[PDB]
Amino acid sequence: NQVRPKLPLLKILHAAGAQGEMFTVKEVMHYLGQYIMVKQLYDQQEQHMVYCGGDLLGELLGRQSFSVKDPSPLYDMLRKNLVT
Amino acid sequence: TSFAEYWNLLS
Repeated sequence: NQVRPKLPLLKILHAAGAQGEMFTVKEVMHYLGQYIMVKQLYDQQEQHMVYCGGDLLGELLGRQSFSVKDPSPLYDMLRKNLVT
Repeated sequence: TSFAEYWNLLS
C-alpha cells in the first residue's frame, strides 16, 4: 500500500530527493534516513543518536533528539503526518 | 556501526 505525507513531511522527503506525493512506508523510511545523512543530523561519535532540534525535522517530531535504537518518536510523527 | 548501518535496523 501507499501513503500521502502531509506538507512539512513531504518537504523533508523532497529535500532528500524524493519525487511526487505518494510513497510506500518503506520509501518514506528510506528518504527520512537520506534526509538525516544529507543534513548531517546524526552524532559523529554515537551514530545512532539523531540531533534534530535545530531542524524542521525536530519541529515535526516535537523533540530535540532521538535514537535509531528506539524509533517510537518516528512512528508517532508518521501517524500524525501520513494521510492514508 | 555507522548511522547508515543503524538506519538499516528500521523495518
